[PDB]
Amino acid sequence: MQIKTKGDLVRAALRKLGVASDATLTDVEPQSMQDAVDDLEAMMAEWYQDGKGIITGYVFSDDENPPAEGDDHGLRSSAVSAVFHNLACRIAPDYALEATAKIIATAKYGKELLYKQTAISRAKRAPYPSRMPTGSGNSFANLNEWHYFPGE
Amino acid sequence: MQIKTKGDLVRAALRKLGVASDATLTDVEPQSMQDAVDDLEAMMAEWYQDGKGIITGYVFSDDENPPAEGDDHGLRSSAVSAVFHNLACRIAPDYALEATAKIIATAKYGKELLYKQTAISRAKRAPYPSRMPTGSGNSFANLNEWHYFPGE
Amino acid sequence: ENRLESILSRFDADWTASDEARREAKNDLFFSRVSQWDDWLSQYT
Amino acid sequence: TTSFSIPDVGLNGIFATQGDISTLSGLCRIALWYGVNATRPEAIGVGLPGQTA
Repeated sequence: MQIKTKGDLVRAALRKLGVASDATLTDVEPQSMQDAVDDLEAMMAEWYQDGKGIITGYVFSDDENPPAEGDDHGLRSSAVSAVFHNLACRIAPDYALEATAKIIATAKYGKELLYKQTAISRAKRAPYPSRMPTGSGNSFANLNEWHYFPGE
Repeated sequence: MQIKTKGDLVRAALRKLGVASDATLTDVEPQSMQDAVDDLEAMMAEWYQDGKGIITGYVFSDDENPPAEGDDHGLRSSAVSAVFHNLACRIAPDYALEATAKIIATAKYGKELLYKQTAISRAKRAPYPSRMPTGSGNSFANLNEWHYFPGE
Repeated sequence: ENRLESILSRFDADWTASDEARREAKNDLFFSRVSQWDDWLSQYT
Repeated sequence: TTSFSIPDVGLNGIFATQGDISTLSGLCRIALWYGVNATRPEAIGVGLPGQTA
């Protein structure tokens, strides 16, 4: 993948919006780029709700290493499109824009695909209640006096 | 996070609105900053209904400190986007503007994510009523004469 | 060669042999005589 | 309150329990009242070995 930093994600988002690309004769300011990186950090932090949200592998920058741009985002290869399409949707209003229908649809699809595997992982069944017997067909448990399920 | 202060929140809101950013060559007006900070404090106090509303970790500035701007808001890393999107929505009518559909949708989503964990925490089940027995299967209680649940 | 050793060998053999039916019988006695909620091993909070 | 026999030694104390106003709890108190008196100190003795240095 040719998108390997937070600024790379931001550049992909701007190109997707059609504001700035490698072919355009006019470009956006580095301050606007840093603002877009702040937006990206905020969006990913709101997704990853301290571990109880969308798990992606994103790495949050620290103040010790100064530029958040330039840091590898750490996403797997299949989260980049979702991340930068959602980023384009989020940062469109700054430039008096409105993301096109295709961008919005790809953002929805990408976010759902991002959360699919985590949803499958969290679809877990609870253990038996503490008041449920283990039956008598469980000869080992009933010989060891496990007449009722442990629970918890 | 690069958004550490109430002024950072306010500048992000004004940039979302497209009033004072770098994508558009506008500087934040010092008259606009104080009005936006006052609106932020009013909206935060409204949300945090003396502890019975949305808990976010925001820190309300007292009358003692000279600058209400410059102080860390104290939010978590996953509340910044919600707060400043809602703030942009709230202060858009100051300038006879209207936050666009993406901004309104992100404000709704962010506020819901703000309240989600608190809703889970407050989803508590009331104890057994005072007239409910313990049952004879609770041998220790029914031996020590605790035939009924206390309640309350 | 020891009287106690032979006696205890016989007792240990018989106890181990009868260990299953005895356990089931005492469980039946407790179930029908003390309480049918015989869940002393389940850790409830 | 019931009686409570201290084993080995020949003494009897009380064992009292009372529950709480609520919350399905309790309190237990095992109490024993006594006093050890030496009526004949001249008949009690002590042996101290290695009393050098």
